[PDB]
Amino acid sequence: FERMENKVLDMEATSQAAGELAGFGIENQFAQLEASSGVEDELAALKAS
Amino acid sequence: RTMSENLRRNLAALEAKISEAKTKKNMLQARAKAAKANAELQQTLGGLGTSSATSA
Amino acid sequence: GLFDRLGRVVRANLNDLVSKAEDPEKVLEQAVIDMQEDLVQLRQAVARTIAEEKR
Repeated sequence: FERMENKVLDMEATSQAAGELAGFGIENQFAQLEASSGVEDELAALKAS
Repeated sequence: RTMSENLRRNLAALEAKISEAKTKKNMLQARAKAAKANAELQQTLGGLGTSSATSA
Repeated sequence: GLFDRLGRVVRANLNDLVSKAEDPEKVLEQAVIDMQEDLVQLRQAVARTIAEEKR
């Protein structure tokens, strides 16, 4: 029975990939990266004052 | 920590899309009412035709 | 006849309904509490073994 519940673990693993069939992936989170690196750049430029 | 931070990406996306949709609501509504007035300005350029209709 | 092999798959339908309940721990607890009662005798048996060893 526990092993069947591990197949629910495989279902959640499927579900985290599933956004890609909906056209969501790393290309979305990549924006927050390009942004957050820019946030560190401007906070560094501020503290350089 | 790894999957939790991906939930922070997801939550950061929820608030971003929702908040941007709220500023779109303001911009679009304002632009729509404004456009009704600007359309009435085009119509007012057409008002010169409505006076022409008895200026003859 | 095929109906007997069908009997396994209709009991598997029941197994799907109970798997969908997803509260696995309860049997994990059952397993470990049963062994604890044995374990106190089991350590006793080890002790008896040592006791012959000591005597």
